[PDB]
Parts: sequence; structure tokens; C-alpha cells
Amino acid sequence: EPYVTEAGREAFDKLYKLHEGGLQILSATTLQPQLVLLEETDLVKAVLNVLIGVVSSTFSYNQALQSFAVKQGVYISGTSPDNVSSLLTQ
Amino acid sequence: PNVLLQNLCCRILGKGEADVAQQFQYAVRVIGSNFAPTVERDEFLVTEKIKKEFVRQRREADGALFSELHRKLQSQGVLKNRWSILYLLLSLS
Amino acid sequence: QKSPNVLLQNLCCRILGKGEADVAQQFQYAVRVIGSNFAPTVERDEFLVTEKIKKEFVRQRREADGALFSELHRKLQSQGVLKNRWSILYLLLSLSED
Amino acid sequence: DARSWLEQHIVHQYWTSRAPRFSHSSHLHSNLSAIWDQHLYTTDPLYTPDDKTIVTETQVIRETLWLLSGVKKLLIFQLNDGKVNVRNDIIVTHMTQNCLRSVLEQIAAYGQVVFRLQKFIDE
Amino acid sequence: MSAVRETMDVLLEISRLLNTGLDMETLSICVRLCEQGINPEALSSVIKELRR
Amino acid sequence: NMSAVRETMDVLLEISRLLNTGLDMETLSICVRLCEQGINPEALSSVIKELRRASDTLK
Amino acid sequence: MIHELLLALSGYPGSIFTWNKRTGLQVSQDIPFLHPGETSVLNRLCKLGTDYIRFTEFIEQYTGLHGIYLRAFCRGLDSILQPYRQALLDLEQEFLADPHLSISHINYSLDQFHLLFPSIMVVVEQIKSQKIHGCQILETVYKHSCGGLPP
Amino acid sequence: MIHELLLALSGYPGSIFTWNKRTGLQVSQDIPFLHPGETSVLNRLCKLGTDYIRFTEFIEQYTGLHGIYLRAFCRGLDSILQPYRQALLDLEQEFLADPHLSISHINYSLDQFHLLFPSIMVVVEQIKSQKIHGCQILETVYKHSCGGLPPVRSALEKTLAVCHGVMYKQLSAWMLHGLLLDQYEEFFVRQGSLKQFSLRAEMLPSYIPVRVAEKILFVGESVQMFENQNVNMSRTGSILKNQEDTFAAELHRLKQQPLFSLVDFESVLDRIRSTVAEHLWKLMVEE
Amino acid sequence: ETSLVRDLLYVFQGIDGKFVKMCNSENCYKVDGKVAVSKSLKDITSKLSELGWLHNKIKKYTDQRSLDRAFGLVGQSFCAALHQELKEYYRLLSVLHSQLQVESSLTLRRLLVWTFDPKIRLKTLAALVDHCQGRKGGELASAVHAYTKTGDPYMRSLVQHILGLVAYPILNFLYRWIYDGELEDTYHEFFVASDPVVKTDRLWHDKYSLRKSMIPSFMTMDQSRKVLLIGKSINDLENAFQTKIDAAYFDTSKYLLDVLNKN
Repeated sequence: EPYVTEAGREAFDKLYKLHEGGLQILSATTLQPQLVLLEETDLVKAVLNVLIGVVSSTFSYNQALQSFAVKQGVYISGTSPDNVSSLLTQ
Repeated sequence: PNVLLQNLCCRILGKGEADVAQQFQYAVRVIGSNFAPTVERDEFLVTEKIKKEFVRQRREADGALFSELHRKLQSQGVLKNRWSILYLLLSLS
Repeated sequence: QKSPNVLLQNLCCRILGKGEADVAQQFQYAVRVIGSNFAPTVERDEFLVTEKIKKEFVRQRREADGALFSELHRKLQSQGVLKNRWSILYLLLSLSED
Repeated sequence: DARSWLEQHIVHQYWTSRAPRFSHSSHLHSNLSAIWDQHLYTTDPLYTPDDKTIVTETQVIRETLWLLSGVKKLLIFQLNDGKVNVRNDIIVTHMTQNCLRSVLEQIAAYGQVVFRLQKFIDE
Repeated sequence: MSAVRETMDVLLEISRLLNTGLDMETLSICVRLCEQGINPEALSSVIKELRR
Repeated sequence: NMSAVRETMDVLLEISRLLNTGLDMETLSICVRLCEQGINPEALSSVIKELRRASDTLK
Repeated sequence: MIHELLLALSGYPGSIFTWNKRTGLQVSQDIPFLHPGETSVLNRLCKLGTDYIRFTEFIEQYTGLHGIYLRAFCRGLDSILQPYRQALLDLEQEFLADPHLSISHINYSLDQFHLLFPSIMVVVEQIKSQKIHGCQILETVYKHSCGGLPP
Repeated sequence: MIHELLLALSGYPGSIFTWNKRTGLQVSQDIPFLHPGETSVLNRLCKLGTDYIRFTEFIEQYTGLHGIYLRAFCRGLDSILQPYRQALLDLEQEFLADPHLSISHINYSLDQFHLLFPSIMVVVEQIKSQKIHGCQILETVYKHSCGGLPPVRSALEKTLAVCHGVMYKQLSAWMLHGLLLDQYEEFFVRQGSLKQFSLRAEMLPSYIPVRVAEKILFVGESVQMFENQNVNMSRTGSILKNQEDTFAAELHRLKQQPLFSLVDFESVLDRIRSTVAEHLWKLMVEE
Repeated sequence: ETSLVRDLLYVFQGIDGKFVKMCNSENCYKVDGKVAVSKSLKDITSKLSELGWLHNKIKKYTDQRSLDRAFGLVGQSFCAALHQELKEYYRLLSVLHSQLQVESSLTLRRLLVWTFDPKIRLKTLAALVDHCQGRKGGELASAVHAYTKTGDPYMRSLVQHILGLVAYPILNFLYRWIYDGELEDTYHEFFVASDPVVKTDRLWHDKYSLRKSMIPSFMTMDQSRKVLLIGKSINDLENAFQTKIDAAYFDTSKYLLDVLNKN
């Protein structure tokens, strides 16, 4: 019978938004963080692009450190939210 | 009425239209002049004819089995006019 | 039957000494009181309640009757029809009189 | 709203009470408990209607699956790690409370051994 | 819908026992004629010819 | 069953009498049925005292 | 839930799989819609992500106490992670195939790494607490392999 | 009433089904919302669930005299209840198909079991009131199938076959190199050179004659005396004969029987007393 | 009314109704206490009561089926055959009640045709238990031998089922003794009793006899004496029995010719 585990990844994404929401109140300035698109396909094309000296939308070249910078705020990573955000840094 | 009866010719004969036409004519004539039942309505009489048919053939086990099957048909509560359905299947045994 | 509503009416009818429909006005008043929450002074341990009843007996100068009470307590425990013995015991303790 | 979406795509909660509750089916012999309770409540002058955790019919076999090999169960009480037993409030609608207790007490005592045998495992 | 499927299954079983030689399609048509208040006597006669 | 409930009543009844009560056997039965059906012990005790008091003012 | 858990066990924290540097990687207590029972088996999987980031810091600290058999011991430690990371990847292609899965399936597949990992975690802490280096590294791993457990 | 009766018959009590624990016969309640007739038939379908739990109690008791044929007979006995537990679960789907089936349907179906279960109650009873053990368990079951009824005669020769397999291992190990298995001392071959061997006439069947017993004795004693002396002189060999493999295959072939073949058992008492018996005969010739 | 249509069902299983009775061995007549204007629809259900009476004589027979081991080997094989037809009798009670719970009311006269087919069957089982009071084998073989000569084709079918299972222990005795010379007795229910004096080495000597007073009537008297000679020398399906003892007699005489070769 569908549980959180048996329902899917998408169920986890809805829940993740909900779980967040409580903590987002105090990280709020006067409004809470909002979600930002990337698809699953946008990541697997980007992973090859940082490794040749090129930027994509995810990757922001910083010319005052000569290092790449990913979007620091919440990016929804398809159905795998904010775990990829940390994986994409290494 | 008109469609269903034509459908009957088509599935049995395994032919479409303009092949079953003469057959249609017999069928139409014979159904229409005797449309409504010419027997007094009664589920029980038809059922008994089916079970006697089983006994006469010495198929006792199936005669008992049948009794279970008629209760199942009746219970679902979908088809009414049941006697005529049963009647038909008995005539064509 | 024995729904709460039906049982609270029967109680009121006999104690007020008036008919069924003539205890209504008090019957409504009775529902508000029970539906407003309270919490007992003794909330934990079945034993804490029993020792209290037992202390009361001594106080009233009826030591012998508290011995008899211990004996009754064993009887109640063994039959097992009731699963909220404590409510019944706190309730009589409160309505104690001389 | 997200909370409501979860609540429909996941089966309704029965470890915390904050999800509405089924124990209906159209068969006549599957609402047996509602019939059994009613009988007790009129025959016995002294009947104590328990506060029952409404389960969630034939999901008791999923808790038998976990219990027999896998993890400690925090949905049911275990007095210790060598004593598995089954809470006195579990009802399935197509049996009595008592009748239910009796199948779950066989697997409880069979999961008592695998759980005990798991405490011997030194990694 | 479901009860309508279950009921047809019962009828198919009634057909196998009596050796009618009516398929799932032929039986379903027959039923439909039967439900509209056609005399079974007439209906049986037509069928025999259609098999010829 | 009939026997068992009687004995359950019987013991409670003995305790109520020692402690002195103004309730009869019938009322006492009703109280227990309330106890089994939930109902914290303080609300029950209060409703009784107010109802006992009102009866004296009337009679 | 299923696939997002795989990233917690290759050492990448969500805010659901929170990393604490005391008690380790742990599932956050009674979060909405997570069965009592599923948090218990998800916590046994998080001990195999706790000792896995306690192992990848032990490589990067001593590559790229001092010693030159210490860093030979680090390429000794990377070889036991080799079947682990393949079995995280064989879960990965299954959960891209369909999204309905039970966590009992990861419980079943990664218990094998629940009896290699505790028995090697005592090895690296014993190295760092007697402060030993060198050719007595070869002695330190050898007499444990004399010990029980075929894996 | 229907689902509490399906599982009370499987050995899991209700509390509208009340288990009075093998004293008396009140095993369903008096039920107000069924008819006065329907609570009377309910007790009848329950006596066939009471004698069913008298059987599952006898397995655990004799799975801890307490001999090993007592226990071969228990694991015989669990396979008679294998169509019983299978027909109860075949009934589960019959009551889901429509809720129009009641306990008069259950009567019809569960009388292929009222021709089996009282008759096997008497097998288990004569067992526990005489405290019988050994090969005379087989002799109880054999004298109980000496009775009629075609369901009880097919079944108790199947319960006989499982425990005659428990004999087949004894008497094959007895006539190999002379191994004697006794975990409680149950088998007819008694013990208490060549060593001592003797036969008990008080643990011997009536379908094994006296004169049949002594074909197993003399062969078994010959192999035993080479187990002391030297096993290159072994009549049955071990290095120098693969007759023991023929003997294994022969045993396995006959291990099962559809019921019980008497002629096949004693045919291989011939064969083990010849062929290999041409080896020690040519020693004592020359000696 | 609907409550009476159900009530008659229970009396078929031999289970006392929801009204008080003073009958259950007389018939199974019910007295409601308003039986007075129920004297036409109580009278219909008093004809159906008489079917439930005949069920109870077969049922109490089955309480004698299995004791701590009931007397006879054929006595219980008979009882097995009588329970089978009781089992089939239950099958129509199990459709009847399931019609009385559909979305109900089944007419008293409709169910009368339903009880008429059991009324020619169960009545001739209850007639067949009247001839037998003893269980001793071969008595039972004379009961079905006395009932398959009688008229009426409809119970002749029923007794031919019973012939096939009553007779089956007779034939299980017979074919072992012809071929190998081996016998079975459990109570002396075979028509061969053993040990008139004491056993003696074979040369043909008085050791077995026909033991008439428990002979199965399936065999005629010169054919029971034929199978006796066959069994010492080695040492309708009623009419198939005398054929193959003639084919046995030729195979056993080759064995008797082997005894001359030993002397």
C-alpha cells in the first residue's frame, strides 16, 4: 500500500517543501526562500560543462577567486532536492 | 432492436452487411409477428427444465452445480428478465 | 442501551426527586459542568489514591473499617470488569461524609 | 496545499491521530467488529468500550514482515529486547479484537526469537 | 461496470454446461435481445437458421 | 456474567456504605458506567454536589 | 525518498539527512509522514554513511602524524569502499527504472557492508590513538586478518 | 461469524469462539443476532477445530516416553492436516466472491474432514494413555488402519510411510558397517569380539514376524564384527565393493510406497543376505 | 412467514427451530402456539418436517460410525457410504439458504419441489438402516442384496452406489486369499473364521468353513464352497463375482499340481 517510500521521489519533493517551510520562517528576512527550477536533464549536461572551463546556467564563473560557484540558494534538482546541491560542489 | 438483431446475424455468419441480407429478412419477419412473450412469466419453471435435463442425461453433479450458478446470476442484481435468458440457453442445449 | 446522555438523565431524575422531563433544566447545566475539564489532585499511581482512603478512615476514627476496605480492594482487582478502578475510588473518596 | 496532497497519496496515519479513518467495506462479513462491539455493549451491563487504534486492515501483515527480520518496532510495544508483544488496542474490522490478538501473538513470539538472535550479532 | 463483468462470467458458466456453443460475443448479444422483451421461442428459432 | 457484575457491584457498595453515601444502589451503578465510559473523577464529583444541594433547596 | 537516500550515503547532506559531528549522519526525529518503523531501518543505513565520511576524510587528510606507509594505508582503505560504491550505484539504476520501492530492498543489499565497516573502523582509530606509523602498519592490519569473520 | 470461524478452525481462537481448552465442548457462544438454529450448528463445526488443536499440541509435545518414532509419527501427522489447512484457505476466496455464503455452505465443504478427524483422535489417544514409543507406534497405526473407512485407510498408510522411512534409515545403517543409531533406544535391534546384540520381542511389530527379524540380525552382526577386526575383509566391502551404492539406491527406490508394500520390504532382506555373502563364505572355507 | 421459510431449513440439518418443539424423534413438528390459523401453511411445513425426521436416523448411525474402533470392518464402510449421500443432501440446503438472503422470500410451494428429489433418496436410505440393527459384516451385504431385486428404478440407482463400497471390503478379502492364501479378520466379519481346532501343516484338512449366518449373499451357496476350495489349495456387480472365481480355479490347480511334485 503507498507509503512515503512506495509513493515515490515526487512525494518526497512535496514533503521536502513542507519540512523546509518551518525552518524558512526564521531564515526569512521579511519573506521566505522560494524554489528554483532545474530539471534532471539540466544537471547531467552541466556536469560536463564545468570540466572544460565553461559556464552553463548553474555555474557562475567568479573572476575574484578563479573558482566556480553554484547557486547558493534552494534549487530543486528535479526530484532530488538539495542533496545534489552538495554533490554538485565536489 | 433493429441493430442488435442484425449484430446477431453478423457475428454468427461471420460476414458484414450485404452478405446477410436474406437471413436478416427471415429473422425480422419471425421475431416481429411474435414480439412479446407468449408464456406466463415465471423464473422457477425454466430452472426445473434445466435440472431435469441434467438428471435425464445422468449428469447429477452438474445438476447440483447449476443450482449454485443460478443463485450467483440472481444475486448480482443486474440482469432482470432472467427467465427469458435461461429459457434460451435451455432450448439450445 | 447505556449512552452517556441516557445515563446522566436517570441519575438527575432520582437525585433531584423530580420527573424525567422536569429535571431537564438542571440536566443541561450538568452537561456543561462535565464537559468543562478538571484534573484530579492525585494523577499518578493507583496506590497514591488507595492510601488516601486509608488515611481518611483513621481520621474519621474508624480504623477497623479501613482494614475491611483493604479486603474489598483484592476482590475488585480479581474480577476485572472495570479498567478504571481509580476513577471509581477517587469519586467515593470525594463524596465521603460523616 | 502540500499537506493535503501527501495525505491522499500515502495511506492515512495510524501511529498519530490527525488523519481520518476507514473501517468500511461493502461485504457483509467485513464490518464484523462494529456488530460484535454492539452486542457486547447491550448484553453486558458493565462493558468498557476501549479507546482503539483503528487499523488499516491487512497492513498488520506488513508489520509482521518487518518484525520477523529487520528492525525494532516502535509501532508496537516491546517491554524489552527479548519480549515482543502486541498492544491491546489493535483492531481489524473483519475480526474481533480478541480474535485478532491471537494471530498477532503467534508471530510476536516468533519475531521474539529473531530479534533476540539479532542482539547476539556483533558486527 | 464490475458487477456487469461478474454477471457475464456466471452466464458463460451456464452456457458451458448446457453445450449451447455460444461465444462471449454471441451470448452478450443474446442477453441484450432478451432484456428488451423478446419472446425466447422466436429467438431460438432464428439462431438455428443463422448457424446453418 | 450476571453473577460476576453483581459481585463487582457488591464490593463497591460495601465500600460506599462504610464511607457514608446518600446515593442508592441504582445511582451508584450509573456512576461506574460513566467511569468505564471515560470522564475524569473531578467533574463527576462536582456535578453531584451541585445537584445534591439544589434538591434540598427545592424540598 | 529512496533515491535521495543514496546521496546521503555517498556523504552529501540534505537537511533531512543531517550530519552531526558527534553521533554522525542521522535521520531527523519524527518528520511528517515517516512511519515509526521506517525511521528505524533508515537509521541503520545512516551508520553506513557515518563511517563512510569518517573514512573519506581519512584519505584526504593524509594524501595530496606523518608517514609513507600511512598513505599506502590510505590506498589500502579505498579498496573496501570499492564494492560499497558499486552497490550504491546498482541501487541507483533500479530506482531510476520505477519509483515504487521499499527500503527493505536497500536493507537487504547493503547489509554485507554492515559487518565490514565496523570491523575496519576500529583499525583506523587504533592507528591514530597509539600514533603508529611505518612498517608496524603492516603488523597492525595483519593480526586482525587472523581474527574472525570471513568477509 | 464467517471470518472468526475460518481462523478458529486454523487454531487461532476468537472470543465469540471461546476455547475451553480440551475439557468439554462449548466452543462457540450463544449469539442473539443469528437464529437459534444457527448457534447449534456452529458448535458442530467447532468440534472439528477442537480435535484439530489436539493434534497441533501433540506435535510440540513430541518435538522437544518421547521416542524418535513418536516424533517421526508427528511429522507424519502434520501431512494429514495439509489438505485440511489447504481447504480452509480455498474457502477464503469463496466468501469474498459473494457475502451470500453462510455456515451451511461451510458444513458441506468441511465434511470430507468428519470422516478423518475423529478416527485419528483415537490414534493419538491410545498413544498418550499407554505412553507408547518405538516401532509400536507403527504397530498402533497399522492396527488402526485395520479398521474401515476409505479416507482413514488412505491417510494412515501415508502416516505409516513417513515413519517407516524412519525405520529405513535404521536398518540401512545397521547393515552397512554395523552402525547402531539409538538416541533414546527405540529400535528393535538391542545392544545390551563381535560385541552384544539381542532383539526385543516387546517392541516388535505384528507385520514383522519373528522369522523376518532374524534376517536383519545376522547380516548386521556380520558387518559389525569386521568393524572391530579389518574392513579389507569386509563382506559388504567399502574399498573393494560398490555394493553399498546398490544397496542405497535399492533403499531409496523403496523408501516410499503408495501405501505400504510388505513384499518389497522382505525382498531386499533376501538381497542383502546374498551377493555380498559370497565374500565371507570363502574366508571360513579356507579357514 | 419468511421466518418459517428459514425455519424449515434448519430442520433439514436436524437442528431444532426457533419455535418450541415437542417432536424430534416423532417427526419434527413445531407448535408455535398460534397453530390454528397456521393449519394450512403449517401443514405444508409439517410435510417437510418428516424429511428432517429421516435425516436424524442416518445421523445417529454416524455417531455409531467410529467409537474407540467400532465393531466390523464392513459395518463402518457401509456408514461411510451413508454419510456421502448425506453430504450431497446438505448441498441443496446450502443453495436454499443462500437464496433466502439475496436482494429473500422464496415460496413454500417452490421449495417443495426442491425437497421432493431428496424425499425419494433419503427415505430409502432410512429404509436400508431399518433392516440392519447389527453392524456385523455380510448382514449389510444381504441388505443391499435384498434391495437391488426390488422394483422402482430410482432407488435402484442409489443402492448401486452403495453396493460398490459395501462390497469393496468383501472383494479385498477375496482376492488376497485366492492368490497368495492370506486372510484378514478383525471381528470374524469375513465368512471364514480360523482355528476350528488348531493349525496343522497343509495337505488339505478341515481348517476353513463357510460360516453361514454372516455369509454375503452376493455369492450363491455352491460358489462360496468353490472359493473355499480355491483358498485351501493355494495355502449388477453381484454377478461379476461368480465369473472370475471360475478363472481363479484353473490358476490355483497348477499350484495344487506343484504340491504332488514335493511329495
